[PDB]
Order: sequence, then structure tokens, then C-alpha cells
Amino acid sequence: AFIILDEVIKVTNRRVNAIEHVIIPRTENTIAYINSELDELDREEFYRLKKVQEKKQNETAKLDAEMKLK
Amino acid sequence: SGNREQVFPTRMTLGLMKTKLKGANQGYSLLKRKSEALTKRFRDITKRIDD
Amino acid sequence: YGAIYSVSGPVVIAENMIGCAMYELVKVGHDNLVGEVIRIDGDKATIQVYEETAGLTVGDPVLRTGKPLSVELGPGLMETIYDGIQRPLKAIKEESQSIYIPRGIDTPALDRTIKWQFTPGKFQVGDHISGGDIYGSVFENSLISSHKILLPPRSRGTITWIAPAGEYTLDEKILEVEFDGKKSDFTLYHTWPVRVPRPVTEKLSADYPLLTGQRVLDALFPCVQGGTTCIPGAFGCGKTVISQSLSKYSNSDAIIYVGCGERGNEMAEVLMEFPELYTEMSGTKEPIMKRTTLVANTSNMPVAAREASIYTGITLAEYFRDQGKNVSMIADSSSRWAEALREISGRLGEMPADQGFPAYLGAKLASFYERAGKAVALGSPDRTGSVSIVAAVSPAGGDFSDPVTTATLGITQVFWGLDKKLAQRKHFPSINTSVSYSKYTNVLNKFYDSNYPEFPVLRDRMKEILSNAEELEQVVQLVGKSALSDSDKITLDVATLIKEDFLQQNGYSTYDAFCPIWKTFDMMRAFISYHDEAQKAVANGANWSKLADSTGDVKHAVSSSKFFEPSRGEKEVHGEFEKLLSTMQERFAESTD
Amino acid sequence: YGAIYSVSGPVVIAENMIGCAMYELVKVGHDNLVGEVIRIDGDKATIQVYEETAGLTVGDPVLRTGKPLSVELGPGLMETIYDGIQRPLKAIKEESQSIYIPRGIDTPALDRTIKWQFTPGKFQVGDHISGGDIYGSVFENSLISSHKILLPPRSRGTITWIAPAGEYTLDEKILEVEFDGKKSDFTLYHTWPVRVPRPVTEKLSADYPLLTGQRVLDALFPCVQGGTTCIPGAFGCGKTVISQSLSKYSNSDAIIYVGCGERGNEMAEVLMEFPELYTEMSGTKEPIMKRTTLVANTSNMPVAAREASIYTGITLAEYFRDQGKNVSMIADSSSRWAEALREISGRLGEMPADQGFPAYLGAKLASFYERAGKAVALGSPDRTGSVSIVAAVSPAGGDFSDPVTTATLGITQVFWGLDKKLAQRKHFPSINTSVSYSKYTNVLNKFYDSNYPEFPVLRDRMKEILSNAEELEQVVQLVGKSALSDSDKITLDVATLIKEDFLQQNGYSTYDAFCPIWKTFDMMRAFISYHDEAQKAVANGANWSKLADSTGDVKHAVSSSKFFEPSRGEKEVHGEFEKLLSTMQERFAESTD
Amino acid sequence: INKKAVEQGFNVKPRLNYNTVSGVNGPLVILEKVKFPRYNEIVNLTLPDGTVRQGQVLEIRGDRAIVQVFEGTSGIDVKKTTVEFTGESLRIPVSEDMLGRIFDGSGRPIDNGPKVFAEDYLDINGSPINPYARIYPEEMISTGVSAIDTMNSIARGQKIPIFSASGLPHNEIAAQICRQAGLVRPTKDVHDGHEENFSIVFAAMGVNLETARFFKQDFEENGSLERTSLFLNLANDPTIERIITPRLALTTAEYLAYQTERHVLTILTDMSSYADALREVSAAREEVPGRRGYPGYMYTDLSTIYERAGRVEGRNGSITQIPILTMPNDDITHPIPDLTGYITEGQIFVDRQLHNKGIYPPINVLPSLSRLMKSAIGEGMTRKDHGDVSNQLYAKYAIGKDAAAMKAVVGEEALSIEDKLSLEFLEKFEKTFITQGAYEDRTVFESLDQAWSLLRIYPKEMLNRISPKILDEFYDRA
Amino acid sequence: LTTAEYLAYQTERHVLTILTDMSSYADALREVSAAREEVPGRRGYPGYMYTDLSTIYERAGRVEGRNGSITQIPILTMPNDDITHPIPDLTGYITEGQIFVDRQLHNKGIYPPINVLPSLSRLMKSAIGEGMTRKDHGDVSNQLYAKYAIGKDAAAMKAVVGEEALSIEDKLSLEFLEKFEKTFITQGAYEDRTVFESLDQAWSLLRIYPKEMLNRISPKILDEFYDR
Ligand SMILES: Nc1ncnc2c1ncn2[C@@H]1O[C@H](COP(=O)(O)OP(=O)(O)O)[C@@H](O)[C@H]1O
Repeated sequence: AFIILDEVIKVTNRRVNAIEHVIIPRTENTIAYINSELDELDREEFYRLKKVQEKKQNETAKLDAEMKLK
Repeated sequence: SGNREQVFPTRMTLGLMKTKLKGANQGYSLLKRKSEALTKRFRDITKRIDD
Repeated sequence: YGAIYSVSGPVVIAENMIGCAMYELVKVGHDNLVGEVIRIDGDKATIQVYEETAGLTVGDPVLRTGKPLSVELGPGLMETIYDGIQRPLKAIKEESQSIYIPRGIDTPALDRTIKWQFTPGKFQVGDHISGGDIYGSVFENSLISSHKILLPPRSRGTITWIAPAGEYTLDEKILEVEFDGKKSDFTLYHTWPVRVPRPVTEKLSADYPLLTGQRVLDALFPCVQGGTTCIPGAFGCGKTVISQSLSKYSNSDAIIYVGCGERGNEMAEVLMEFPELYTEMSGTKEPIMKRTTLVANTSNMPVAAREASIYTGITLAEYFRDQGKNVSMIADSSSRWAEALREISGRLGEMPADQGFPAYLGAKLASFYERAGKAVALGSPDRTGSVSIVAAVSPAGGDFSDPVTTATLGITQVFWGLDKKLAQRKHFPSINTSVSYSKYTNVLNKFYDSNYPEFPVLRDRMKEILSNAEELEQVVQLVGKSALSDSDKITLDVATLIKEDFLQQNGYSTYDAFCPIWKTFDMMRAFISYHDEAQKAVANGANWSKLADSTGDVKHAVSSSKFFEPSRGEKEVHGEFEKLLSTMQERFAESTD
Repeated sequence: YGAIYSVSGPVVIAENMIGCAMYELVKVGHDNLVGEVIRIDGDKATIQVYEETAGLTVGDPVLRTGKPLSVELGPGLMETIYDGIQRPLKAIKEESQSIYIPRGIDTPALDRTIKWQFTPGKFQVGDHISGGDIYGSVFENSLISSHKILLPPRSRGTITWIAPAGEYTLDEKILEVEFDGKKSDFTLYHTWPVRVPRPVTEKLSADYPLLTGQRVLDALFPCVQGGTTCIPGAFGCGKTVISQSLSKYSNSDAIIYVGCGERGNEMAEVLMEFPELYTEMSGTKEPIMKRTTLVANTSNMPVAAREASIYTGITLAEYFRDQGKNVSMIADSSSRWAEALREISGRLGEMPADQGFPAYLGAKLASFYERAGKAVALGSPDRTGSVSIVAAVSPAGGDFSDPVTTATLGITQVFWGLDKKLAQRKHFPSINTSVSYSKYTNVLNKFYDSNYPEFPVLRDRMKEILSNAEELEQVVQLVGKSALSDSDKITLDVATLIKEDFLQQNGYSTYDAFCPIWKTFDMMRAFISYHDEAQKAVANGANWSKLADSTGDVKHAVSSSKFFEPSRGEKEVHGEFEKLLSTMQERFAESTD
Repeated sequence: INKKAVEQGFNVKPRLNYNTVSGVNGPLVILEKVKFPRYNEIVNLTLPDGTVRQGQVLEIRGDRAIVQVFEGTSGIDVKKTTVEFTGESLRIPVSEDMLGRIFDGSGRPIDNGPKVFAEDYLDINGSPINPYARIYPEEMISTGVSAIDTMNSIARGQKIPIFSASGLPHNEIAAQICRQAGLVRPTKDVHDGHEENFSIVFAAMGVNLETARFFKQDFEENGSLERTSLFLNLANDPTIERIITPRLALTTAEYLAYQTERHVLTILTDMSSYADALREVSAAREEVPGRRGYPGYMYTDLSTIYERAGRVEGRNGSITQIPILTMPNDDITHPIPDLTGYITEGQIFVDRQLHNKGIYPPINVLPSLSRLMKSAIGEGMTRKDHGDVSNQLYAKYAIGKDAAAMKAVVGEEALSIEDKLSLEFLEKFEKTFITQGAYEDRTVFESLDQAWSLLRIYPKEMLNRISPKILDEFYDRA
Repeated sequence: LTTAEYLAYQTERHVLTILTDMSSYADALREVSAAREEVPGRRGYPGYMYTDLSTIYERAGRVEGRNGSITQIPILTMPNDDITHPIPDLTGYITEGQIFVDRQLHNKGIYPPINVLPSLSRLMKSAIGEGMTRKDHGDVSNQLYAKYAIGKDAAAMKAVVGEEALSIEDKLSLEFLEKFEKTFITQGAYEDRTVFESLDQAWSLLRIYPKEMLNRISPKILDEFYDR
């Protein structure tokens, strides 16, 4: 029982101190850093897309208003 | 910063590591109360040896 | 004046709005919907509408109010329930006789029908008057004996006409100034923008404790009049106890409750329990609503209202601080306000910073929290107020990595760390001492040395005892009680007595509803004396188990020390504490033989 | 000619630029700020200014030169400090006595007043001279004793007049050619566009090591003269220290230290240390500043000049390669190049690829790195040089997933990954052996078999030992040192000895700042012998526990083998290492009896 | 005097004030019909209510100039707002008497005193120092902190911030450093020691009133207020103004050090607040985010701030920069500490775990670094054992931390004798060497002796990093 | 919700509103948002739906002057079975509590597969009492939750320490969990149990335990209900 309890307590302490305390930072990295950065890059790219689309449509609307005036 | 798995950050890997973390946490609690039972019996046996 | 163009939900492009300023409130449509200008482009003004926009035609007028989002400051502010836009929910209910809030409703924030008794101040005709000068007092309620009438900041001149003593409404002119030939008419109220802090002569260092009446708060994690406090706004944790103790027993001369973005049925509790909360600080039993204003926002209230709720509340608190009144502001859930910010930023399309929160969330939080604090009010006569912010953070199921929670914990000097588990075990007020902290302990050294010199030493000793028991419970669980020394058993027993007696305050009883700071100090002396006498006696060879089985009577006396009724008088309670201390010293001396 | 139409950061858009082309040098503003065209939209051409853009006005002249960004190649490059536009910083400080870099300063890149001694080459009048031909040699330094005046590439003809031996400045005519009727003049120097790599006869395969002096770099992950090396790591890992040590102690005949967007104190450091350190390579003790030229661009210096800095440095390296000199290029941080490109692209409005970097970043990196390999220089006399590009990469956050690192990894042949954890322990050079690699190990077998035949075998042995001990260490920290075989314990202890005494290199101590290849080989042999003999003794009956104590002297001896002075000479060091090996042999023979 | 005589300051220049406001968006104001806009001119905005706030042009396109407003754009009306163009980029009046004065983040005095009676209007964000004109900092300044003297040494002119988080005593450590900073081997020019004092320059960006009062009071208690110039930009002050505050502080530091030859000790507290201001501005301008929403040009701008340090060849002054930045979640990987570590020649890491253990100062030795420590220590300066002792301290501290982590899983019994020695060393180290009084000033030699006493736990044979020459001299009673 | 508002607040009815497939509504909302060229927020869902879900949810509750009331039971499918998804997260922000349907219970054949350990009714205490159902409702619910959690933990230890190594409470807890999940939680799709029938079924389940460790039931109620 001493041998079994020592092995079991060692495994439990390892899980508490290294296994879980490394899986949690790994998950934290994955989601909070990288998924957020990928979503942020998608946000920036789609916002740049929207800016291009709006400036193009605004130029078209300005041209239409000008030829209506003329 | 801290120990790392150095794994491929994707949604599939995020879910994989969340499942792994939950499994490891429940295994830690499981072995903790197993060890509680074992050390209770161990203290009992130590008393038997002592007397 | 103006007109309308592109409408996509609340964003409403206007026309012919040449004279509109940025962040200026406007009346949109024939229903006079409220909205603030977000962009200006020539004669076009981007207006975000502060409510539903389903029916809006192109070309119908948009009238510009000329002012940013501002709150009407004056009498009638007490005992009133508002939203973020300071719409009087009660007055809306009786005026419309309606279950809902009608769209485009424009009832005045402050009641214009009530006639208030006005007593003019020291200023006479021809006197130079400056912003913040008290030129009159108005008997608002019995708790607010004199709602002093402040001259609005940024306004000054020579007093040309001042109304005599009488009874007046808000619309009636009260005082008249001339600045440089230009003539201004001042009335019983004034409007101040919510997003600019109310100016003060000097921001003093907050150094007088905020006596909440709870032993754990007043002793271990003390806040300060003009301090800043953060709280976890979870469900099971007894945060209602904290809010009711601050609004019911604290030193505050005014209470501002800001229910920003709360649930529908939670605001129901907040609005229904407050009317029956009563105080004895006035010497007569009176409701706390005579001293408290509620800002109530269910989650379906407009995003602009939810975002501006905390600013409205803090502006009201600043207004009451500028009168010399210590005011405490309680935010129901600042995380809901941050959610409102995230929605606003998303609808404006601003690039996010941390999983959707805007880049200025930390800046906005810091600027808002800096508005709190003790300060000498602007103008004369000399007076000192204080605004204490007690804000609760409720992230996604305890996810305290939220940037809102991170910024709040980085700004607030006090964290009272309510715990779900301590509420499960019915250990009210359920303060998790392990995680809770207070950074105002150093500042309150002046107050303690002036009044209760031994208070910091006893507080640190109690901290050490509880921490030692907390770190020793693991070795107990792992090894067994037999491995513990006698002094460790002393620490465990005294700490358990502390948890069952001092930290745990019934609150709903009569002896524990309000534990004054002097009674708290007496109890700290009692508990620390018990621990010290036990430690000394056992260090003198005495076996701790024999003393524990023998000194249970003094332990019971210490246990019943929390039953001492504070209403019996400070002198009487101090005398009985002295008798308790003498008895415990004598009995320890006998039992150590 | 043209006039500024828009200024936004380093990017300036100039109108009336109808006649200008892509990547053409243009003088911007009344200060003649240097920049190049990166876009044309009709008559409006975007320009990335290479100097500080603050203060530019619309309407000021933007002169267009017609030539691309060209670097002057000739005598005077060596022992010189340069900026990105190859403006001599020493001459800038002398001409403008201010301690700053005045914007728009136009110092000639190479000194036009020094009279260089010119010895004419093997070519005489009437000979057909082609690009890359040496038509003379010039005494530049005592270390670079024959700076060979090449004919400019892309130019050829028949020699009409050649200057006899004497002293000539860079503006004096030296050679006169006749291509097909047009007669051209040549001087000590010639300009070359920094964006077109200098032509070579043929790129040979690099097969001679770039002995950098670092034990781990020379042994486990060797680079070759003509190789491409990446050194990615977080701040404080020590990539600039490795780069500087390479510049001081490599077997290169020339060094081009490019401080691409790094702190200026590093440039001050190299400027104040290099004249104090000497090499015997030229045959006499001579300072390494005579061998090193710099291109300095501090991180606060203009952003686009950062991009120009690598290109002027690599063109200088190519020019010295064309003279048959094994020149090594050190880019202090190419990630700063990448951030410069990202900033310029963000100003331009281009759609990003990843982490904001432009979609063409990988192409630029590959094109820059491909200019490295050993090659036969153009023209005659036949000669061979090399360009060892050793570029440190600074990934954001220390993560090798950074786009700059990812792009560079697929381009370079050597990857000296730096570990932040090892650097924090001050275990420099902190190469992450588990991830670092070199693809030149197979090529270098030809060198090893001729010089150190057992070097690759012992290198593989040490890598096996380190990998085995790494997996052993993770297993142990999961389960504990128990149940380990004595062979496993020997592996762990030997790898700890390696990590602490062979991979360790103090870099600033006299004994081990530079570890010559023979000393590194001897240390490799001694450590492998210790491991093998401990393994054999324990396998042959003995037990590791008492063997470690009974033979601690030999372990301390191999620990102290790193304290051998390289200045004692190869003969003395090898003799003492053989003495160490024999002593270890006899001690392990006697202790296992 | 003739160098000072040439001024051309009497040339008055009328200013074009424009009513041609076109658009306002976020903190940006757009003006049309601007006659020859300069790229980076300062403008003054007369708002309809009469208040005048300060602006700066960020972009010009023909007749339009994009202006950012430091104090925000609230209340700006196209019809009434008038914009006056100063004609030159931002400048601050500077003088030696400007020491001892308290300022906002925009340079306006708030000590209830006079405006700056200038000697020169130095251009803001001054040009970079010529790398040829620099002098490598190798003059140790003894900060009295053993965690920063024996290990992580600072030399005069070094950039070295304090890495910390919200709640840790970073600003107390900074106050101590400014309190007891001094050369290890002072010039000893005179017994008065007037020029031996550091002329502090303090910039506060987005700090609560409590921290500003703490720094002001601490400078007052030590008589340093007569030598320090404060630039206070509190939490309630405008956020766009946080950008120029460190620029003003570094401009005055440059004036004091490289023009009046004063050994300036620049303190820039809450660099993370400056970072947040930069992020807010960039998100307003819709520029490309580098990482975690921060601008791609964050590294360049932060370096522009930091690199205004060091000392120059012919000038006997120096700017020793010690910023303080709040790590958002104790992460080095965060962009604010990452880029700063890439720029600033080292960092003094304040540790939360050490702070919770009651250790003051909670300087975590391993994450801390001092790049130019290597040349500020040795034989001629400090002691010949300094480098080897520091390296061995680092190695043994790392081994002790690793052995404590091992004990956390395999128990104390399973540890080897070396691991037990390492735990002993770590405990004594943290509690008697890093642990230092808030007002205790340890000379580098006292800290070296304490380090040797700690190292004597191990027998001489396992001190492998220390060279045998040093080890056979200092291990036996020094 | 307009119909429910009309009925409850003008006809004075008690109205229950079941909004099934709230996740499908969220998908539709995202489609509408992207139709207006709005850039998607978190997880592709637009960032403003906390407001819209709030407008849907807050159209409930009982009011001062009207005897009617609105009770809402939104039903949303968690995509990939996580709470961190925007839809369940926002619904948890706006709504009081949640009922959980568990896949593990569903695979065992239990209907309804309601996992009661995670499910919570925040303001359940207001629905239970003397004039509100029965005086024993709250403490019987608490005891059921406690014994169910203990039974799950004991089922974890059943395969780790063995059946015989469990404590007597754990041996009772295994069979209590068996009877609970497959008789009390397991209710037919057309079996209508009134609150009192469900309460006395819960009592019949709780009658296996002894007096000493039914500790989360008040001794007055316990001594009035458990002992006969
Ligand atoms: N091989 C080495 N030997 C001794 N000290 C080193 C070594 N490498 C780095 N260091 C120390 O660590 C610091 C590393 O800084 P640096 O080389 O600039 O790294 P990075 O460029 O990645 O920030 C140096 O200033 C030096 O003091």
C-alpha cells in the first residue's frame, strides 16, 4: 500500500502541477492568442474590403450626381 | 511563458485540448480521492502494525 | 432644422445640419427620438438613435438640442428611478398609464410641478459669484435637510437679481447674473454633460474609512470615503447584502445605484426591496429612498442608455459631492456596461482590441473611475465631498480573464471577492478572505492612529492567523491531526472561532445588522487577546487540548461578544467589552495553573 | 519637377511625375529627401521616403534622378560606418557638427579626397576588358592590402587608356574603354543598383565551414562560407551577441554588419570594440575594424531606410565577393526589415497576408537570401568568393509561428533557434538543440574527412545523447528519478555536463570567447570519451552511484577543459587535451576494478 | 555668446486661421482649402464655446489636412470652429530653470506658477542620435538594489524599464532607484556632490492621482523636487495627449543632458498607457494592427521614445531611461513588454509570485536582463568577481527553481543532494538577497559579499561557472 | 412575443412562450446582418445580437397593474456542444438559469435526457413554498441534487476503488442514481406528472436513505415526511 499510494500521489501531484498546468496555458495560448489574432486579421481584411467597396461606390455616386447636375 | 504543448493552434486542436484538459482534471480528482481511500487504509494498517 | 438620409438601425444620416457639434444630442423624427451625432461631413451628421428606429421617413425634421448628453441636476433627484438617459421611469409610467416605455417620450428628468421651499444664501445683489457657489438651500426630503443650490460650473458673473425666500418650481427663475453685459438666467436646476467630470477646487486624498457595517469589510478589507471598490457580481454570492449595507448603514449622505444592463427580474428585486430599506442614522426611522437615486436599465433598454448609465450615475454622485455630501455609487454590473461599449463600437465599426472590446475600454474605465474621490468642492463656501464607487464585475461565469475584469481589478483599490461556495455554506456575508484585498490599509493609518491606534496591528494579526490556518488545512488533510503541534491547534481553533464569529455576520438580526467600527475594534481586541493568551499559556508548557476542554467558557463569552447590542451605547458596550477582557484574562490565569 | 501631393508617414505621393518609373530614386522636398517610387497612378507616383518625413509641404519640388537606389562600390568601404542610404555617418558628424542625422544630408558615400595607391592590373591597352575584370589593385588597408578595382558589370569594351601606378582619388579617371564607338571612363568606384544582385560566372556549392567560434554552432549546426543562416529568438536570447561574435571571430575575409532596425548602442559597441580586437588571418596582428564595414540604421531612424539598409549591405557583400573574398553578411534583425515593409504597405493600403505583413514578404526574403552562395566571380583573373548571410530574426512574442520566421525557415539552410528559457538561466548562446538544425552537415563531410575525420561521428553521438536525455528528462519530471537504469542516469548526467560545459560559452571571458575548431573537436572527443567510458564501466560490473563520486576529478577536468586558453596554440591545447583523455582512460580503468 | 546670438526669433509670422472645417470623425478633424499644408503642423482649434484645444496634422492631401485633436473632438462644430495653423511642428519651451516645475502632458505648467521662460523651442520627437556620435554606456550606477547591482546591473545612459503588473510595487521600486541612484565609482570632483546628483525627469501617462501624488511626495521627501521636472498626464487627462507626454519628457531630457550636460534620469511610468493611447489612435485611423490590436508601427514609435537615451561623444551628459510598463496579464509575450524588451537594452522584472510571498523588491532575476551589464562590470569597475558571481547566481537560482518544481511532484525526499542545496540557496537568496528594505542602500560590494555568502552553500567544486582564478580567490573569505 | 404581450398584458392571461431553435434564429440574424454589408463579429455572428436577444427575452415577466404574466422557455442548440459559443453565452447573460439536455443521458435511453447537475433555475426559490406547490419542495429539490451528485461521484469511484470499498452512503447512492435517472428523470413523452406527484416520487426515491445523512432537508420537514 505504501508503494501504491506513493505512485498514485506522485501521479496526482504531476497532473496537478505539470500536466494540467501546461494544458491550461496551451489552451490559453491557442484560443486567446492565435484564434483572436486570426479573427483580428479577418476583421482587418474584411474592413479593408469594405473600405474599398465604399470608396468605389461613393466615387460612383459622386459621378452620377455630377452628371445629373450637368 | 510557462510550459507549452507547442501544438498547432486551430479550432480542432482547441477542442482537442479542452477535452484533454477536462479528462486530465477529472482524472486528477479521480486519483485524488482514490489516494484518499488508499491513505485511509494505509493509516489503518499502520495502527494495526503499531499495536 | 435638419432632415434625414441613410437609415440602418440607429445610424441616421442627416441633412442641412450645418451647425451641429460632435456628440450633440438631437431630436430625430416627428417623435423626437433622442440621438447623438457620431460623425460630421459637411452638412451631413451621422446620428445614432438612442432607441427604436423602425418608423422614420426621409426628409422629416431633426432638431438639434445644442447640448451633449447631460443630466438635469437639482432638487427632486432624490427618491427617483431613472434610466441611463435619466428618463424618470415613474413619471413615464403615470404620464402614459402604460406598461411599456413609449418611443420618443420626453418627460423632464426632474419634476417641474413640485414646489420647493427655497432659502437664499449669503450672496446678495451685486456680489461676484462663481461656479459651484451655494446661493441657496432647498428642503428636499427629511434625510436631505438642505439640497444646496450650486451655481453651475463654467458660469460666473455679478449677481443682478436673486429670488427671495419662498416656494418655487424648477422652471421659475431663481438667480440672475451679468458677466460682461450679457445677462444669464439661472433656475433651481441645471444640466451638466455626463462625459466631462464635474470640476473641483482640489482632489484630496481619500483617507476616512467607508464604514459599511460589515465586520469583514470594516476590519480586513476597508474601503474609504472617496475610495474605489470592485466586487464579483455573481448570482449566488450575497452581493445584495453588500449593496444593502452600503445603501442602508454606510456613512454616505447619498446613494446612487446604477443598475446598468441588468436582467429584467433582477432590476425588479432592486426596485422593489429598496423602498422598504430604512435608516436610523437620521435619529428617526426613514426610508433610504429619501437619500438614494436608482438608475435602472434592463438589458432591453437601449444600448446608448446602458452605456451612459454609469456616466449618469457618476455625474449625479459628483453633483451631490459638490454640495459637501459623501455619496456612494454602486454599479450593478460594469461588465454589462462594457458589453454596451462593445456593441456601440461594433455598430460604429471600430477595430477591436481584446476579443471585441474597443481599444479605449481601459482608457474609458480609468477615466470614469478617476472621477471618484474625496475633493474640496468648487466655489464657496469651503466644503468637502467624496464619491465612492462600489462596482460589481460579472463576466462570463467567473471568467476573470475578461479585459473588463482585468482593467477593473487594475484600477480599483479594493476587491471584496464574494465567493459562491461561502454562500452555499450559508457563511454570510460570504467574503473570500483568501482572494480579497484592500490597498487603502496604508492610507487609513491616519484615521486609525487618530481613533483606534491598535486597529492596523490587530487587522494584520487576524490576516496572519487566517492565512496560517488556510495554509495549514492542507497539511491537516494530507497527514492527520496528530502531526500538528499544540500551537498549530491553537491557530486552527482561533481561526475557526474567527470564521464562525467575526467574519460571519448575521446581518438580518438586530445585533449584527450594523457592527460599528468601535465595536468591531473591540471584537478584534477580544479575539487577538484570546489567541495571544492561548499561545502564551501553551508556550508555558500547557497542553492545548486540556485548555480547550477547560477554557470553553471564555470561548463562549467571545462567541456571545458578537451578540452585544450596539444600540446600548458606546460607553456601555465598551465597559462590557472591558469586563469580558478582564474575565478572560483572569480565567486564563486560573486555568494555566 | 514634380510636387508633393500627399504625405502620410514615410509614404509621399507626388504629382506631375509622369516620367518616373518603379523603384527610381527621387529627391523629395527642399531638403532633397531621398526616396524611391513604389507606385504610379497616372501622373501621381507614390514614394517611400528614406528620411524623416515631418515638415513636408504640398507643392515643394520632387526631383526625379532617373537612376535606382545605387550604392557606391570602391575603396573606402572598409572600416566605415554607413546608414541605409550609405551616407558615411562619420562624415555626416564631421560636416554637420551636430550629434544628429540631419535630414536630406548628401555626403558622398565614399571619400573623394583620400589618395589611394593604385597598381595597374594584368590588363594593358588594347586588351578586351569585360565586366568583373580586375584592371588594378589598390592598397586600402594593411588587412585588405589589395582592394582589386573591378570593371563595372554590364559594361565591356577595348581598353583605350589605363592610368599608370600612382595615387588617385575616386573622381580621377583610371580606365578608358571603347565598346562600339562610344568611349567610357572608369574610376576607383562604380555605382550599382542595390536591388539587382551582382552577376557571377556561376554559383558554386558552398562546402567550406564558416567557423564562428561558438562550440554549439561549429559542432552541431555548422554553417558554410556561402550559406544562409537564420537565428530566431525572443529578446535577450542573444542573437546579436552571436552575430557580433561571428563578425569578430569568423574565418571571413570581410564583414558587413547591417544593423537593420536595431538599437544604436550595438553600433557604438562594435565601433568601440572592433579596433581593439585583432586577427592573425592576414598574417599579422591587425584590427578587425580594418575588415568590417557597417550599415547602421537604429530603430528610431527612418523606416524605409531599414529596407534600404539590407540591400546596400548585401550589395557591398556581393562586391567584396566579386574580389574573391569570403565575406559574411550579418543582418542584425531582418524582422525589422519585415516590419518596415508592413508599415509601408499599411500606409499604402495593400491587403495584408498574415500578421499584417505584405503578401510579397516571402518573395522579397527569398530574393534577398538567394544572393548568398559561393560563386565564381565575374570576369578574369579567375577567383572565387562567398557571401555568408547570417541574419538574426526577432519574432514577435518569441513564437516561431511568426510570418517572418516561417518564411525565413523555408529559405535558409541553417536554423539556429534560440531558447528564451536557456537565455534566462544565462546559458548562452542558448541554442535550442531540439529544434535547431543545419542542412550543411552532409556537405561538410568533405572538410571533416580532410581535417577532423571523427568530427561528424562525435557530433551525431552528442546529438543522440542530448535527445535521449531530453526524453529521459521529461519522463523523469513526470515520474521521478527512480526506476532509471544506471545507463539512463549516465546519459542524463553526461548531457547535463555537455549543456553546462560544452554548449555553454561565456562569450566574454578570455578563455572561451572564441573556441577554435580544434579545441571544439578536442572537447567533443573528451566529453564523448567520458560518456562512453562511464557507460562501459557501469555496463562492465560497476555501479554509477559510487563511480560518480570515485571519479569526480575527471568530471571536473572535462568541466574545466572549457577553461583552456586558445592563445596557448593548437599544439599546447591538443597536448593537454590528450593528457586529459589519457588521465580519464587510466582513472576509469582503475576505478572499475 | 555669438552661438546664442544667432536667433532669428524676432521674425513674426502671421497665422492662417481656417473656418474651412469639413468633417470630424473620432479624434480626427478634416480641413479643406488649406493653403500648402505641412505634414506635421500643430493647429489650435477655437471651439464654438470659445475653448481652444490643441491639434496636430497627421496627413495632408492637396488642399486637405487630416488633424488629430489631443483633447478629443467632442463639441466641434463645422460652422463655428476656427483652426489656426502654427506653421511648425510641436515644440516645447525649455530651460534649465524648468527643472523643479510640474506640467501636464501638453507642457502646460500646473504648479500655479509662471509659464516656461524659454531658452529654445526644441522640436518634439527630436532626430535620432548619430550612431557614430554615441558612447557605449559602461559606467555602472549603483541602485542600491542587490537584485539590480550584482545581477542586472545598470550603467549610466542605459534604457532599462521595470516590467510589472497592476498592483505590484513597480513605482515604489522606481522611487527607490531615483532615490539612491549613483555611480559605483563617482567622479569625486568636489565634496559638495552637487553635480553628482541625477537630474530626474518624470513623465506620467494615464496614472491615477494616487500614483502621481506618491511620486511627487517621494521626490519632495528626498529633496529631489528641485532637480526633477514632472509631466503629469493622469487618468482623467485626454488619451491622445499621452502620445506627446513622453516626447516632451525626452525632449527636455535631451536639452538637459546633451545641451546643458546634466546626467538625466528619465522615468516614464505606465508605458502600457502610452501603448493603449497608440492603439486607440491606430484603431481610429483604421491602420493595420500588428498584434493584439496594436499598430504595426508600434515598434518604431516605442523605439523613437526609448532610443532617446545614452550619452554622446563630446558632451558630458546622459539620459538614463527607466520606464515602467504594466504587463496586462503578467505576460512577456504581450506586445507592450515584447517590443520594449526588443528595444530597451534589458528589463527589471517585477514578479507577482515573489510579491505574494512578501518579498520586496519582488524582482524576478531570471526574466530580468541587462544588456550592457557586460561592460559595466569587471576589474576596473566594481570587482573582478562580478560577472562570474552573477552568472553562477543565475545558474543556481534556475537550478533551485527547477528543483522546487520537481519537489512539487516527486516530494522533497526524492530530491538529490544537489537539489536540496538548490532549495536552500533559493530560499536564502529570495529571503536575504532579493529581499531588501525600501530605504536600504546596499553598495555593489556589500551585495557581492552577500552573493558570495549565498554561493558558499555549494562546495567549491560545483561552482562551475565561476572561473578557477576567481574561485580560488573569493570563495575562501574573499 | 407580440401575441404573448397582447394576451398577458391586455387579456390578463398567464402566457408561456417556447422559442425553439434560438440558434437557427441566430443564424438567420447573422445572415441578415451580413446582407447589410456589416462585418461579422465574434464567431461570424454580428456583435450586436446581445441587444436583439435581450429585446426578445426581456419581453417577459409579470407587471404591476396586470394580473397576466409572460414566462419564456427559449430552446437553443449548442453548436459543437459548448457554452463558450456566443449564443448560449449571451442567453446566459440575459436569462435566469438554464435547463441542460445531455447527450450522455440521451444515449442511455433516458427521456427526457435533462442533466440536472448543470441545470439551474436562479429564481426557483420564488416558485416554491407553502401556498406555492408544497412546503417541502425546496429542500426535497436540494436533497435530490446533493444525493445525485454524490451518486455520480460514487459511480466514478465504483470503477476505481471497487463497489465494496465505497461507504454505505455511496452504496445507497449508486442505487439511488439508478432509480432516479431511470424512474424519476425518465418520464414518458406523454406522461403528465403534476408537481405533487413528482414531489412524492422524489420522496419515494429519498426514502431509501437514513435520517442521519439526509442532512440537506430541514429536520422539521424531514421528521414530517421521511418517517412515514
Ligand atoms: N554568448 C553569450 N555570452 C555571454 N553573454 C551573452 C551571450 N549572449 C547574450 N548574452 C547577454 O545577453 C544579452 C542578450 O542581448 P541580445 O544579444 O541583444 O539579444 P537579442 O538581440 O535577442 O535581444 C547580451 O546583452 C549579453 O549581455
